[PDB]
Amino acid sequence: SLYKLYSMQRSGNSYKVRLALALLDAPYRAVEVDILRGESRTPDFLAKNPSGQVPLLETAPGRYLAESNAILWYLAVGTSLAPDTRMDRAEALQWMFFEQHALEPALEDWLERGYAALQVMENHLKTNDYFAAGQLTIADIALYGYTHVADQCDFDLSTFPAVNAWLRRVEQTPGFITMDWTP
Amino acid sequence: SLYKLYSMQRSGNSYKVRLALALLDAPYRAVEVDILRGESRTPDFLAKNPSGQVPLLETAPGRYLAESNAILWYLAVGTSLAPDTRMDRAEALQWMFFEQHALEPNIGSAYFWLCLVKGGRDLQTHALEDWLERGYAALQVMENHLKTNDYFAAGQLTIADIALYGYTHVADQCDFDLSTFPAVNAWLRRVEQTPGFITMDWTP
Repeated sequence: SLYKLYSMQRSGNSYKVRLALALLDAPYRAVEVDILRGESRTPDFLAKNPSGQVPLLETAPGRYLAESNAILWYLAVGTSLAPDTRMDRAEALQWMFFEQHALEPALEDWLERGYAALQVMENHLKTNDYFAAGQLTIADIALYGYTHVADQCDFDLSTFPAVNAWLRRVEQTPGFITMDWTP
Repeated sequence: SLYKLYSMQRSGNSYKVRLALALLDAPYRAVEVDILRGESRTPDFLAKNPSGQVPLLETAPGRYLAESNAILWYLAVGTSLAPDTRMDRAEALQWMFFEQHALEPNIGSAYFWLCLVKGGRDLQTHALEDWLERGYAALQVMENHLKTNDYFAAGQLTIADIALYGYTHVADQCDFDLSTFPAVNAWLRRVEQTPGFITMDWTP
């Protein structure tokens, strides 16, 4: 369309972006990138993103945006997934930055750190239905990405009922797609 | 004055926000919070941020914004540290999100443990060579970019530079050797020569 998204199916960060696109009903051309093989290591891919990371959003002819949270912000500007005021927007960024150091993956520290992140999320959701601005934003979608993978990959979340009720809210949003959905 | 910042003097995250406030010439009132003496974990503090996070920016009375990089964004909207186009703004955030998963966890932990926590090297001997390994891979992403760019986003000084500056500037003090990264080092000096620049030891 314009948007070409370089994406990997079973990647939390890539799913975030596909989920936002679906909730936005934004048309895009999708390009599957096989890491756990070689495809994000190639010179041609490194020509687009030096860090060799997926997802990657081609925003202009040969102009690319990396970092899923940044891509989410980009795609949400002026839409229903960005809140209205400067403070509410910052509040969404706050939870997105949190997700980026607290949930995004020395294996103990990450599992322990994620569990404590889960408690922080739980505590907030006790009194709030959504992470920021009292509505669904890109902050809920960012956080959904990996909390979902945990959910969908056997992790015991039974002690986090507020998180579980929030996950259901997201899934019940019109346009929601699961991580193994394809067009 | 306009804002209240809860800040730790020797914290790199806190210093990011102080640097932005100096560069913006923004009037504010500092409240010192010492992480190392458990001071963010008291009832009174947990009341404003339930996660013990410093820095914290009070906007409204009893409304606190956490996360140094979200604070930076908030302070910069409508300022010369914010770029113009939608794409340039998103690139600034791109680099700040990069700082969040690539610098903070490696160069920042290195800084915290090796420079800030008394006898902390011995506490983290297992973590070190990853911090180094992963921090150098980040500095390289930065070097490679700074080859054809003077600033991280939009061709100008933005909050992305300030965010990256926070830990980048203390790396050589914490077991990184920056001699192999001239573009990085030229960038640090460029940031330091911005009018209104303050160092991490400058007091409000």
